[PDB]
Amino acid sequence: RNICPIKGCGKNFFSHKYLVQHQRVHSDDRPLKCPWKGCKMTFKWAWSRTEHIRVHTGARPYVCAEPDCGQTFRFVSDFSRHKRKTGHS
DNA sequence: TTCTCTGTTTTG
DNA sequence: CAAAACAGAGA
Ligand SMILES: [Mg+2]
Ligand SMILES: [Zn+2]
Ligand SMILES: [Zn+2]
Ligand SMILES: [Zn+2]
Repeated sequence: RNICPIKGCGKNFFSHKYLVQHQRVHSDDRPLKCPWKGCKMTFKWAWSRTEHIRVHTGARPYVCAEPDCGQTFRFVSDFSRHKRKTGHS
């Protein structure tokens, strides 16, 4: 059990290493930056930054493999929701 | 609806 | 292992 000390947080984590990284939730630094030209967005989590760049490019890399489905997604959560909903993969 | 945040899982 | 990615929730 690795429990967060702070405030009215106190949730526990599968791991101690993640408990340490979790602390960025209760700090205000947003050290990751958007590499797009003159976008001022900043982040704490690298995955947010990765998905975010697709708003700039328009990409839709998540492609449903179900025969004849044909659907594509910009964001992994959406792709997971659709599999969940539908049963594809 | 689009998208970001984050705890856990997968990949390398 | 650490980094990348997922899956879920929900702003
Ligand atoms: Mg920039
Ligand atoms: Zn906490
Ligand atoms: Zn940006
Ligand atoms: Zn599908």
